[PDB]
Amino acid sequence: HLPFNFDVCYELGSREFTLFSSVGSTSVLVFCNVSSRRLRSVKGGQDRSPVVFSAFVSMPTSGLTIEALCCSSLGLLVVDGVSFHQGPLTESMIPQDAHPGPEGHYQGPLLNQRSLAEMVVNTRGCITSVDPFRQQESFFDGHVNPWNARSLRFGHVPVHTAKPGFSDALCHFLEVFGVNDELAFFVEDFAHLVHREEETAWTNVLKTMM
Amino acid sequence: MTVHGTSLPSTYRMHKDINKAQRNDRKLSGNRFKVL
Amino acid sequence: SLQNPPEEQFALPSVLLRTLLCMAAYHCTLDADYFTTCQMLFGRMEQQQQTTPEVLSAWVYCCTASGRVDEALTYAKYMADCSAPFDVTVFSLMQHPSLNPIEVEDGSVPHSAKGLLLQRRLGNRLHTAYRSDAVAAHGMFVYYA
Amino acid sequence: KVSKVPTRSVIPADALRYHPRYSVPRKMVLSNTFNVVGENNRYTSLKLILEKLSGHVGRRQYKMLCNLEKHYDKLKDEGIDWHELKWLSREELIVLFDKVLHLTRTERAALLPAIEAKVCGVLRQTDSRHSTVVCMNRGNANHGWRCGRNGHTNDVYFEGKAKANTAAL
Amino acid sequence: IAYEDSFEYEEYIPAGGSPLAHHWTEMTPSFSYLEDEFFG
Amino acid sequence: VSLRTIAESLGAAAAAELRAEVERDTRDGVAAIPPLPPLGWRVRHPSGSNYFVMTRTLKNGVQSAELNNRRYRSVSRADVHLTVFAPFRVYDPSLHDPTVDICEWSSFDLVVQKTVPDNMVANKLLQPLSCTPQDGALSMYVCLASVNSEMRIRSIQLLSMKEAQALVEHACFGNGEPLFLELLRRRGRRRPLVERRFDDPRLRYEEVAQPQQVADEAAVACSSSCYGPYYPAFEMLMDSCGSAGEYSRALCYGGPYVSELSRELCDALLDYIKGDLGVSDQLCEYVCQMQFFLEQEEYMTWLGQVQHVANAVSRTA
Amino acid sequence: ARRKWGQKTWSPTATNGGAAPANGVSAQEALQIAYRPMPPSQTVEYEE
Amino acid sequence: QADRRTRHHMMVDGQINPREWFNWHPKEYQPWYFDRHKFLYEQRQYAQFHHLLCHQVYLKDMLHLMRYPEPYTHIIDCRTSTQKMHRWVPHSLWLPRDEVEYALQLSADEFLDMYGFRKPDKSDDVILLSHNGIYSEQAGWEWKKQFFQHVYNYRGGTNELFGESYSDMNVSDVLSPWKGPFPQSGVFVDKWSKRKVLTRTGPFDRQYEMQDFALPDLELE
Amino acid sequence: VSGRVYRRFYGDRNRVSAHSTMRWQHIGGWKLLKRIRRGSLFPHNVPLYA
Amino acid sequence: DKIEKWKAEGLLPEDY
Amino acid sequence: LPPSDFPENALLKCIEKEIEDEALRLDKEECPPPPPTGWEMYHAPGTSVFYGRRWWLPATASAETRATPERHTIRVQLTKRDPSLDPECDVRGEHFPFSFFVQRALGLYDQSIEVRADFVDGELLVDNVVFHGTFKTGEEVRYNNIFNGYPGPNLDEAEEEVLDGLQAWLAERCVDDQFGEFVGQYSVWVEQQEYEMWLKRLRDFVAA
Ligand SMILES: [Zn+2]
Repeated sequence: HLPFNFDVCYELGSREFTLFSSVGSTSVLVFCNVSSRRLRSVKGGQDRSPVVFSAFVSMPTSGLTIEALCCSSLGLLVVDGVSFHQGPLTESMIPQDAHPGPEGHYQGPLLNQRSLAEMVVNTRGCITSVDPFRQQESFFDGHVNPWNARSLRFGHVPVHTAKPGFSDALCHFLEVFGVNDELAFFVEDFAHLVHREEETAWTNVLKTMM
Repeated sequence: MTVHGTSLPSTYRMHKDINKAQRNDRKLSGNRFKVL
Repeated sequence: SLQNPPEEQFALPSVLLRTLLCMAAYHCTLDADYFTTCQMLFGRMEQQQQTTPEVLSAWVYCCTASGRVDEALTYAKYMADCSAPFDVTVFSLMQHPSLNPIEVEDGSVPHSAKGLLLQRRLGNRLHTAYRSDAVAAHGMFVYYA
Repeated sequence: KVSKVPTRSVIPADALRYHPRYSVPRKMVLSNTFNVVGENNRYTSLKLILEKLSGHVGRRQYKMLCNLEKHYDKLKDEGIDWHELKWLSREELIVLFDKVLHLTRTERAALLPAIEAKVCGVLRQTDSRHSTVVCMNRGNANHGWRCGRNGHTNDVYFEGKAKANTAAL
Repeated sequence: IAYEDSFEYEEYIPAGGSPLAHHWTEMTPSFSYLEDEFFG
Repeated sequence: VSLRTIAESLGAAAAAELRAEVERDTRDGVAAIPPLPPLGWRVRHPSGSNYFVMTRTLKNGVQSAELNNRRYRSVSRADVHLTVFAPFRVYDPSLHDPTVDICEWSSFDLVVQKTVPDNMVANKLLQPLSCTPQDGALSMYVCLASVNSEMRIRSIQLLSMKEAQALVEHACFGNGEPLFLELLRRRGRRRPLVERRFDDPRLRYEEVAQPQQVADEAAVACSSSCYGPYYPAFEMLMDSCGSAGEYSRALCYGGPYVSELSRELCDALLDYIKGDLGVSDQLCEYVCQMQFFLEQEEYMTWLGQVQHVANAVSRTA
Repeated sequence: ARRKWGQKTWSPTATNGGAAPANGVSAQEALQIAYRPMPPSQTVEYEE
Repeated sequence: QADRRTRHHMMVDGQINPREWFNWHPKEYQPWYFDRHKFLYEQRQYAQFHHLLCHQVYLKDMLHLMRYPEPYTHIIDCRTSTQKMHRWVPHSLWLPRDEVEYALQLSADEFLDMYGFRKPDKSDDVILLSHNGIYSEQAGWEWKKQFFQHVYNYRGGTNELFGESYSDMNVSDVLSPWKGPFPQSGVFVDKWSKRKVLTRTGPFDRQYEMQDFALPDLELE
Repeated sequence: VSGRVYRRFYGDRNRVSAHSTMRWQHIGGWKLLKRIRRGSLFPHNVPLYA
Repeated sequence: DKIEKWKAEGLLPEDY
Repeated sequence: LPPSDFPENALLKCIEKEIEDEALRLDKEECPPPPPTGWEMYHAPGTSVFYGRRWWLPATASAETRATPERHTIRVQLTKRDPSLDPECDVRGEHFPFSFFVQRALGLYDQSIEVRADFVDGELLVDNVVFHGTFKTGEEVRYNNIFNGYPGPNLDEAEEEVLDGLQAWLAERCVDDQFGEFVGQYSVWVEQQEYEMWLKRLRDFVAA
């Protein structure tokens, strides 16, 4: 299964794959960083990090570029944050090859209360220790160090959690550009494919070394 | 209902609702290692 | 003993904060060295209560009665840039360098209420065509006179 | 002689839980209505999980903005249970969320942490006769998404009671 | 020096572990850099 | 056809959310007044940003502070330059771990630098001063935190041009750090963002470009200093906004554990920052207020950008 | 000096009533307790 | 909008530490009846001013004084903002609410020079009007602070006679969610009671009760 | 040890069984331990409470 | 007045 | 220090008090702890990362004609902790993380095998084996990312065939629990020498 017009860009050795599209003058770009620790199952039932990615939809008619922090759960799609950037899709904005995008900008309000909904089911978040310097041993890693993760708002919880009637129209506004749950069902399945191909390559490299 | 204004089935239901947060919220998972 | 939500419990009325600073500003007329404690008082009222045009106009009168001529007008210019109207109650009390405002609201002075009403009405007049820094600077000229 | 206090190097975090007598709390058995799993008893685990997803969360009591309790009555007249909701696939949930439930994008975003974990709808024992505690452990497909621990085995709707007996319901 | 001849055993301060932050010896405010100007 | 009614539904909702947002903070026509900073502090907030910086210059040393000047009436040294970086990073750690009794944890950084003027006469060359940009450019990076409206120190770092020269040349045996050299290889400048001036009211109309003057006062002094080519490595070392500056300050010592220090040292360091340096709990309570107010200000600009995007889609579709 | 969590330095006793002599304290011993080493930049001293 | 989280440091107790320091103790407060539906000055927090409440003149009495006025029943409009008034209630005189505390201290001549009509005697009937009846109620307490024997109030004056939908726009001052209140910033009390006063049992949108003392009920078990 | 033996059935997971009260009083040793004095055997296979 | 400011700040750009 | 021109008599007299008691104490060692054989310890005086380096030659069979020398490198970052969460958050457990580079015969992250291990409670716990550069599989797999490079799965969840071959590869390289105690011992001496310089550098800054 695959969406209508989306090319996949994945090289072996890096835990990253990027999806690109272009309809008219607008271009929508989806980047994902597959976790090395552990990823959740597609069945869901039975450290178990969710598959969270980004969506950069650029529109030159508006003059802004929309960054959409998306989390794929059970093949479906939720969106945690929407921020706006100046100009079209420059190369520095995408977090490929461990250089981040624009930093020191407003991340955006909470569109949904998903992270607080994981607290009642006792699912462990990405923040395992409250000490920020304890998790700064593995710096420049979004999964192990949430205090410098762009996708996790650098550990900050915003003031405003947006209105349900308002945030429903924002989800429908992005789903016409190809950020629907059909895209997240492929990203959920391709992340399990990258996670196995990275592990069997790292193992067979380790076999010839010793 | 005359003196106190409530009934004992209605007393037990409101007693369980005035403290719902401090009764049970988490599972308290994890492991604690000795530091000394 | 009765605890409201803390956004409604710890919020004093603005007439009380106006009267508390106007008691302190009347004490600044008798002794100008009281301003250092009023600066520590306003440093806590700004962070605990709400920054209203009533509490800012009383603080201009607190800075005026201490003899601070620069920062009193500069606080009034900040209210004009924030589109905040100057309080006509403290404008009548700025042009009256007597009448400690606890016994003004009590009614201990039966006379001079026509004078109290005249300064409130010209303060209503001066705000219609000018800003808040022009109303406050008129009150500081009469107070020092 | 000065005897040492018996401690452990590795102790789980739930052992620090407080009891007013520093002892094990009482395990009171459930009511007689939970003896046979019927249509009145099927959706009481679905009732409580939708209550916790709409109430205040945490030590600061953050109110959940979306109310998921309005979708409880339209869930039970269909006959779909919380245990039946875990058996629904991804294709069957999109049919349920758009057509039947009419779940919005923010209400589906708050219910999905309860579905992605496969939380078992088993009424745990408490010190009271009226229990509002569900086992929040993640379920496994070998034991029917019942998490397989503390006797929650493949048909157990309530702790301390009998099985489902799905031939009747 | 042994434990039984120590200052901590003269009071009821324990030998090792967390310091008693609400004890009166820990609540004594210390200024050791100024005692050469006072008691000299 | 269906893309027009979706983009017009979002543009009508974003116009209604911004109308209902300004209606909440409006008090009888008057908009929400921002919280007042302490005396001498000039807050600069870039529009569309996650941070705001405030500056403070104590002439003739620390004896010109607020606490050292108040006395009872009716009965030279080098100047100190302060800079408080305050990002929007504030979170509650009692949700992830309920054993911690913390309602609010907000982090903000403080950079204090010193500069020798030509007016001091007493202590000219008795000892060569290492705080000067000519000699080492020593600066103290005190990372602070506001833990339930209470200022707690996280780390006290002492960084000079030597630590930027060591990390770029001989941090390893014969080379620098392979990651610190790589982060200096990718340093693209940010586009100029229009800053907003929420300064102290007494210094709001005195002089406007004074923190801009004092920023280039040390910048021309350190690039033309005894340490010449190591200033691009030092500016990224002193870069308080981003992950490359936090990793570069992590390569340095970072100071000792403050709770492992002596209690006489902890009270004297708190007496220096709050009492002598002027960075007090009045400022520490103000930073969390200014982090809250400018989050509200950036939410309205976020609501204006939802309306600006959604109206631009429907007029073309 | 710097302290460590869980490790304390044992120190000898002066053998004068402990830290606080419950039997009593003389004048010249309490004279040093009177003029306690406070920082004099923020300390006001007064006698009548 | 959009559910701004609050900066107050109220917190529910944990699941590990015991309940201690019971000279202060929060509990939930629920009164007998609802009072949000009523008039503003007959609610629970204004119960001490019940005898200070003015007598109610109704609509049909106001239409009777419109047709057949009396020479000493002074209808007085207590609306403050001149921009929100559009029509004239008959036989009315304008006395704004912000100036009542200074108007009643005037003499008989100075009231004429400052308002253009004669000051009413202390024995005649005074009837006050407003938009919803809030500015007329606050003026009625100032009219009863001075020794005026007959002070009356028409609740919902302008909005019922002229059929308008306006308000007196009382702000009812509530702290903004950046303004952190008193007991977090301060060393006014010791650290144990400071932690226990800031403790609340449940959500912080409802009302609570603070106990000044408590004894353990040894007779249950 | 000091254990208690009940007459009616109380299983480890649920109370549902195929025995009566007259059966289980002979299975779980309630009839046994009532009629024997000290110095005799008691089975380990029967459940002991408290 | 805020949308007028945001076009001067550049947060609401024109057509690219 | 007269109080008229120097108002910080509470701090400047306190810090010079603590310079001498950290010097007059006899528990400290002025000599560094002796490393194991072959290792040479470099440390920049300003930074908090000290490097170890040695040359090493493996055991190769007689079918192989030449044995290539290796390059072993140790990178230890000093542990940071937040005292602002104290006394509410618990005391963080002491451990000594370090990096172990292996290069066959010029940098640190090119054609290098990187092994991340933790020394905690007197034993070594290997966490990840990170690769940098193009390596041979079985094709060529390139790991050109140095920050977000793929570190491999954690070895609790890894296969047991790759576990027992790694421990034989580490015990042959002589990195074990006795080497990890020196990393714990040298980190104490490095943090003590950096603390004494931190007290001296702070005295120049405050008194200026
Ligand atoms: Zn279970």
